[PDB]
Amino acid sequence: KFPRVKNWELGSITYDTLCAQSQQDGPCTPRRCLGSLVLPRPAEQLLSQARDFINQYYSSIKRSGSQAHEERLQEVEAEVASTGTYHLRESELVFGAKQAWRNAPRCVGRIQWGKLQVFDARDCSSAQEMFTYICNHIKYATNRGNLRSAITVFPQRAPGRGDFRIWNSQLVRYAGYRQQDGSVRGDPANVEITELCIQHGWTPGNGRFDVLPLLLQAPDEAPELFVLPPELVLEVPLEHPTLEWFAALGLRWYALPAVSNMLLEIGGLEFSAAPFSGWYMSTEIGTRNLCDPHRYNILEDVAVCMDLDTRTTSSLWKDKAAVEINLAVLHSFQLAKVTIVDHHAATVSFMKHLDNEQKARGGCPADWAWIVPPISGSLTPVFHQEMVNYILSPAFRYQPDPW
Amino acid sequence: GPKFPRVKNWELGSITYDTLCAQSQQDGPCTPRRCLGSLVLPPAEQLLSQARDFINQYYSSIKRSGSQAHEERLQEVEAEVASTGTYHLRESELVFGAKQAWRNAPRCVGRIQWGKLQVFDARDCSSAQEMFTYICNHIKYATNRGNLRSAITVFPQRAPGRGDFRIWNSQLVRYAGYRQQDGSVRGDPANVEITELCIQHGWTPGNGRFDVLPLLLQAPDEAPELFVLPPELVLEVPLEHPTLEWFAALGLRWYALPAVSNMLLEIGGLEFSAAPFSGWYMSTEIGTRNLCDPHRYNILEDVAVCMDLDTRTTSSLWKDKAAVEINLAVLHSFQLAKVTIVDHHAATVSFMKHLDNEQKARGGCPADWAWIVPPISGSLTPVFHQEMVNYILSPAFRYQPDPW
Ligand code: HEM
Ligand code: HEM
Ligand SMILES: CNCCN(C)c1cc(F)cc(CCc2cc(C)cc(N)n2)c1
Ligand SMILES: CNCCN(C)c1cc(F)cc(CCc2cc(C)cc(N)n2)c1
Ligand SMILES: CNCCN(C)c1cc(F)cc(CCc2cc(C)cc(N)n2)c1
Ligand SMILES: C[C@H](O)[C@H](O)[C@H]1CNc2nc(N)[nH]c(=O)c2N1
Ligand SMILES: C[C@H](O)[C@H](O)[C@H]1CNc2nc(N)[nH]c(=O)c2N1
Ligand SMILES: [Zn+2]
Repeated sequence: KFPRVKNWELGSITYDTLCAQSQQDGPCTPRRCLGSLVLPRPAEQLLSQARDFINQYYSSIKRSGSQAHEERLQEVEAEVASTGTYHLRESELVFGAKQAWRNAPRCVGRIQWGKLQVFDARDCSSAQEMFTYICNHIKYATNRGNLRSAITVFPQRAPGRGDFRIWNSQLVRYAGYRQQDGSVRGDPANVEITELCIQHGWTPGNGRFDVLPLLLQAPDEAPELFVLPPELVLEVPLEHPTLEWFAALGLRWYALPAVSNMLLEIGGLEFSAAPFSGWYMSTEIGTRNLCDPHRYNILEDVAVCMDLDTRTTSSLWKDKAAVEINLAVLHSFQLAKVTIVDHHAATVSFMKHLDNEQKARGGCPADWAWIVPPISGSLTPVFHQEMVNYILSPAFRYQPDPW
Repeated sequence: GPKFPRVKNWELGSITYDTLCAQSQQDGPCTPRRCLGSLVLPPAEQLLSQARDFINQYYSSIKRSGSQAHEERLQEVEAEVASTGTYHLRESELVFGAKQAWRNAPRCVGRIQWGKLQVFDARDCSSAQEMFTYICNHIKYATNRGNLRSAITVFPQRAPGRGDFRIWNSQLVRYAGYRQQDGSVRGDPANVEITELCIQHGWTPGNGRFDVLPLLLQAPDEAPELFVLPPELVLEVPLEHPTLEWFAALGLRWYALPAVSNMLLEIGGLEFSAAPFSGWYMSTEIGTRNLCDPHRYNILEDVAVCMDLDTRTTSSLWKDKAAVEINLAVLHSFQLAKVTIVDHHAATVSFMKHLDNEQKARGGCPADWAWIVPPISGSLTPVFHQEMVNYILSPAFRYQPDPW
C-alpha cells in the first residue's frame, strides 16, 4: 500500500511511491504519532550503503551498469575489505550533498536543490585550516548581497578518532549574555555557546547584536577560537517602509544563514563538519528570531510603539505587530539588496517543487509542521496540502554537541 | 528517562512523558517507515471487549472499580449481548461516554471545557419529525440568546437489522452554495453538494450568499425529509470592523452556533450515528478558514482592495494584513452582538492549561498538532512550541460515510 496524498484546496490526489525507498525508521508507530517532535530519541552494512549510493550516482549520469560503474563498485569493495572504510570521488561528493538537500523533509527552499556550490575541504588538518575554508565559504556565499547556496565539506569521521567539528550552530550567531538577574541580553538561543566562547578565552561585549567568534575543533584537540573579520559578516539594519520610528529600535539581522552543527551522511560516510548556507525566508527572522518569546521577544515593544491595545488578546495586537515586523525585514533586505524570499513566494515555489518531484521520483518527503510558515499558515498553499514524511539517504542529520 | 514518548515544550524547556497512549486500543495511520499525521482522513465477542472496556472506564471514573456493582454491571452487559447481540447504556453511562469522547478528540482545542457539556438523551426518538423537535430544542438551549452553552443530543444507536438515524447536513447551520452557469459558486462552496441534495428533495432554493439551508433528517429505513428552521432560532451576527467604517458595507455575516451533525459517536462498541454537538466558535474558524480559504468565501482580495493594499506582489504582505483585519472584525462583531466567541490567543492559552490538567489526571493528552495550532499567527501562540502525541482513545467521535 502506498499513501494517497490529497490537496484540499484543489481536490487533486497523488500517490507517494518514493517512500518505498526509505532507509531508516522515523519516530511513529501504528499505536501513536510522534511527528511533532523536533528531535529523535560494521563493514557489511557500510558496504551495502556504499553500493546503494554508488548505484544512485551512476544512475544520475545515465552511465549505470557500464564499465566505470563496475570498476567503481570494485574500488569500494577493495577499499572497505582492507581498511574497513572508503573515500568518495569529488564528483560523487557533489552529487551526494545535493541529494542530501533534496531529501531534507523540513526544507521549504528545495526548488533550489540542483544549484549548490560544493567546496571540498577534505584535505583539512587543523582548526586554522578550517578557518581558512570558512572564510572562503562566507565570502563566496554572501557575494555582496547576491547570495548563492554553498556547502563546505570537512574530512569524514574515522573509526579511530575524534571528529572535526564546528561548535557554533551557525557560522553567524549573536551573543546571549545571561545577566545577574536571569534576563538575557542578546539572543537567548546562544547563551551556552556564548559561555563556551568566553571560557575558551574570548573577551565578551555587551551589545544585543555582538557577532560571536567560532570555536573550531580538529580531532581530539581542544577547540580553538577564531574571530570573523567584520567586513566578511554582512548585516542589514531593520527599518519599516512607513513607520519612521522603527529604525530607532536599532534592530538588525545578518544576511547569511549558514548551518554548521549538522552531520552529512552519504553512502555510509559521515561528515560531522559540513557547514551549508542559502538565503533567509523572511519569517525566520521576522517571526521566529525576533518575536519568539524565548528569542528576542520584541512583540510588545513594537505593539506599544504602534500604540495598540496591549491589555487584551482580542485586539490582536500580537498579530498586528508581527505583520509589521515581517514587513520591516522584507523592506530592509530589499533596500540593502540582500537576497530574501517571503513566505508566500517560498511556499508557491515549494508547491512547484512537489510537482517536479512527483514526476521525477514518485513522491517527496515533507514535514508539514516545518513547511507551513509560523504566521498566516492557511493563507499559503502548503497548508492545504497533505504530505508524507520519511527519511531518505543521503541526508542531513542531527548529531550530539561535542562538549 | 522512562519507556513512553518524551514530550518537550521548546519555549519553556520542560519535559513530560505520555503514559496514556498505552491505553490506546486502536491504531492510527503512521508506521516506523513513514509519517501520515498531515492527512485529514487516514461483531459478537468483539463488542464484548469494547463494552467491558468502557464499563471498566465508567467504574474507575466513579471510583468503584472491582466492586460488586462493577462486576454485576459486566454480567448484565454480557447477558444482554449474549441473547440479543447488543446492549443498552444506563443514562449516566451515556453522559460519561459523551464527555469522554470530547475529552478524547485529538483535533479539538476547546477541551478545557470538556466536563461542562449538557447531554440530551433522545434515545427514544422515532420519526424524522421528532428528530426535528429535539434538534430545535438543542438549538434553543445551546444558543441561549447569545450566551452559548455546550450540548449534545443523542439519538437512537445503530441496531442490527434496522436502518440508521442520520442527519444528512454536516452542520445544523450551513449556508447554501449555488453552482453557477459560468462554473463559479454563489455562497459557500463547501455546501454545494448538500445544497443540490436539498433541492432534489424539493427545497425551493434562494440565490443569496448566506441562505440558511434546510435540514435533511432520516429516520430508520426512510427517505430523508426536509425541515426548514424557523429563522428566529438561527442567531446570526453581521460583520463590521471597529475602525474600518466600510467593512460593514460588505454585508458579510456568520451564524452564532457551530453544531456538527455528521459524526458518529462510539461508546463501548455502541454507535450513535446521529449525535449532533455544539460549542462556541474560535474566531479563526470564521475569520481565517471560512471567510479566507481560496476554496471557501475567498474574500481576502476584496478586503485588501478596499484597504488599498498592493495586491500585485506577495511581498507587500497584503494577504496577512487583510486576514488580520477580517479576524479582528469577527471578534469585534461577536463581542458587540454579545455572542460567545474565543480568540486564538485565549483559546490556545486555555488549551495549554488543559494539557497540564490532563497530564496530572491521566498521564497525557492525545493531540493533533497541525489542527491545534491556529491557521494565522501560529508561533505567536504557545501551542506552536509544544510537542504533542496523537493517538486514538475510545469513547470517540469518528467520521462515517455519507448516507447517499
Ligand atoms: C536557498 C535558500 C533556502 C531557503 C529559503 C531555505 C529555507 C528553509 C527553512 C525556512 C527551513 C526551516 C528552518 C527553521 O525553521 O529552523 C529549512 C530547513 C532546512 N533546510 Fe533549508 N533553505 C534554503 C537552502 C538550504 C540549503 C542550501 C540546504 C543545504 C544544502 C538546506 C537544508 C535544510 C535542512 C537540512 C533543513 C532542516 C533543518 C532541521 O532538521 O532542523 N536548505 N530550510
Ligand atoms: C466549546 C467550545 C469549543 C471550541 C472553541 C472548539 C474548538 C474546536 C476547533 C477550533 C476545532 C477544529 C475545527 C476545524 O478547524 O475543523 C475543533 C474540533 C473538534 N471539536 Fe471542538 N471545540 C469546542 C467544543 C466542542 C464540543 C462541545 C465537542 C463535542 C462534544 C467538540 C468536539 C470537537 C471534535 C470532535 C473536533 C474535531 C473533529 C474532526 O474534525 O476531526 N468540540 N474544536
Ligand atoms: C532551530 N532549528 C534547528 C537549528 N538547526 C540545526 C537548523 C537547521 C537548518 F537546516 C536550518 C535552520 C534555519 C536556518 C536556515 C538554513 C538555511 C540553509 C537556509 C535558511 N533559509 N535558513 C536551523
Ligand atoms: C436506559 N437503558 C437501560 C438501563 N439499563 C442498563 C438496563 C435496563 C434494564 F431494564 C435491564 C438491564 C439489564 C440487561 C437487559 C436484559 C434484557 C432481557 C433486556 C434489556 N433491555 N436489558 C439494563
Ligand atoms: C474536516 N472536518 C470539518 C467538518 N467536521 C466534521 C467538523 C467536525 C468538528 F468536530 C468540528 C468542526 C469545526 C466546527 C466546530 C464545532 C464545535 C462543536 C465547536 C467549534 N468551535 N467549531 C468541523
Ligand atoms: C513543537 C513543534 O513541532 C516545534 O515548535 C516546531 C514546529 N514547526 C517548526 N517549523 C519550522 N520551520 N521551524 C521550527 O523551528 C519549528 N518548530
Ligand atoms: C493538509 C492539512 O493537514 C489540512 O489542510 C489540515 C491542516 N490543519 C487544520 N487545522 C484545523 N484546525 N482545521 C483544518 O481543517 C485543518 N486542515
Ligand atoms: Zn506520524
